[PDB]
Amino acid sequence: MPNFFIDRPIFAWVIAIIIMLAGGLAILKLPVAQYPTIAPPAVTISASY
Amino acid sequence: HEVVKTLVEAIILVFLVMYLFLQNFRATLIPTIAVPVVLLGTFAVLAAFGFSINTLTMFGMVLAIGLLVNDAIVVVENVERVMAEEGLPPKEATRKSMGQIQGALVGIAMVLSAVFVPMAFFGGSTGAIYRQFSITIVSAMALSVLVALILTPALCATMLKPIAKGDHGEGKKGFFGWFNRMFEKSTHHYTDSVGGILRSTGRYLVLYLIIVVGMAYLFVRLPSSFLPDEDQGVFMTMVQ
Amino acid sequence: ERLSGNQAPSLYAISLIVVFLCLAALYESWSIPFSVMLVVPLGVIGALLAATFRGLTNDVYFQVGLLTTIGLSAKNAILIVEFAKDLMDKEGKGLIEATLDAVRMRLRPILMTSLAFILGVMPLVISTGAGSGAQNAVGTGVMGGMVTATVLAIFFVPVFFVVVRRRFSRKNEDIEHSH
Ligand SMILES: CCCCCCCCCCCCO[C@@H]1O[C@H](CO)[C@@H](O[C@H]2O[C@H](CO)[C@@H](O)[C@H](O)[C@H]2O)[C@H](O)[C@H]1O
Ligand SMILES: CCCCCCCCCCCCO[C@@H]1O[C@H](CO)[C@@H](O[C@H]2O[C@H](CO)[C@@H](O)[C@H](O)[C@H]2O)[C@H](O)[C@H]1O
Repeated sequence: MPNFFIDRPIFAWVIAIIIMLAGGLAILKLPVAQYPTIAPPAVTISASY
Repeated sequence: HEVVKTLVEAIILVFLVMYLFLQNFRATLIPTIAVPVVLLGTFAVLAAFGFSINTLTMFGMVLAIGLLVNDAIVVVENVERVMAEEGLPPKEATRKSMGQIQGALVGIAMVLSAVFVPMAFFGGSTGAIYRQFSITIVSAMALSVLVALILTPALCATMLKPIAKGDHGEGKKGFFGWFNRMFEKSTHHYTDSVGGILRSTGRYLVLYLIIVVGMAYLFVRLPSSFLPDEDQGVFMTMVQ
Repeated sequence: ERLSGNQAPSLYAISLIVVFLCLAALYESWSIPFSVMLVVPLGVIGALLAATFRGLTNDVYFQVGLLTTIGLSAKNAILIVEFAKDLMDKEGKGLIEATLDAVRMRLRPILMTSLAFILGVMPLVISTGAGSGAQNAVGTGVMGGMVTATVLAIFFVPVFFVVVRRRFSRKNEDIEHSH
């Protein structure tokens, strides 16, 4: 494989470019937060008398 | 069901056009077989992806056929041309016909899927429409490459009747011998035509530019919509 | 709608960019992929001509059908160019000689493909009956696109290839070398 791309520098560049632009697009659409969901979820029952 | 019907007709029209060039029932069967295998495989993939049979997936099946049939003919015909040139028997003729183009097949399907994959990522409510279609086509292209690596080569090695060295079938009988003797039509007349448009070349480039312009013209002036209204054999009337 | 916006331009831009990158890998070249991509208008002109002079609209069925024509015409263009290049590499053959030699051998398989498909999709353009609207819409664009693509590209692809190789030199070629 290394011998393959040593002779095919361009093919190597396209693989790297496609990976990058794939990631670039990913960044435009990714949610941002401090944390993902890390809290266990809770359910509260409320009642009044 | 109406789309299923045109799908079956498309296959039969392909089978007739295959039979016109390759003039062996044995040989035109090869590409024709590939279609049902790839398409039925695609339905299975559709199930894998949790898709449904709908107008867009069905139109995928139909439009895929040109792509699939191309995969089959590429392999079959490249064998045809290895035999009439080196008088080799079917089993060897396809063995290095495949050894010399199996990379191309994989490669090309890869660049072609670039045409459809980004469209899978169309977003919104109207997004699933474009995505169903892209996955169908790309799935079919994948299977078609699989089929072109597995079944088609096998079918070429066991179904293709031998061709002698130099044979071009220019004297069969009646029409078929006519079309072949006349397939060099302008395989010669055309390539002398191409050789002519190369000497100049200067203003064949200018023609292209008007085409790009007329294209730009026609395109901006053509209105856009989503999905057409259909006659569903029913309608309603409001009274207020 | 106020969610909608415009996906079209960018997605097809991404598409054109990834296609160019793929072609570059295929031929190991930044320039030669242009000879294959310049074929895109040739099929779009048919799709426009077809839909235009049949009162059709630019809708979902127009867009998907065009993708198909572009794919199938890209594929025919690639096969010509693959063989024109492999004859300048595994063989010594000069440009013009290896262009025609590749065109000859690929003329048959091209017309086989295009006609068999153009004709196979005609039951769609000729369709009457239920869902005929979508069958007519998707059908006519592909047929017009394929016809224009398939007659034009047959002459333009050889022109694309030689013109491109003679702007991105090497300054050695055009006489057939020795392996
Ligand atoms: C070129 C060959 C490959 C391409 C062919 C693709 C055409 C397939 C599209 C058919 C559309 C699907 O239509 C589907 O038909 C089958 C068969 O009647 C129905 O199936 C029904 O009958 C069959 C057999 O009688 C029962 O086994 C099944 O339990 C029942 O649900 C499905 O409920 C229906 O949804
Ligand atoms: C490199 C291979 C691929 C190259 C392909 C290049 C040609 C592709 C041309 C496809 C046609 C694009 O045409 C474009 O379609 C989009 C659909 O999102 C239309 O979008 C329009 O209609 C939709 C209908 O629901 C509305 O929601 C949207 O708000 C509106 O802008 C644009 O008005 C049109 O300009």
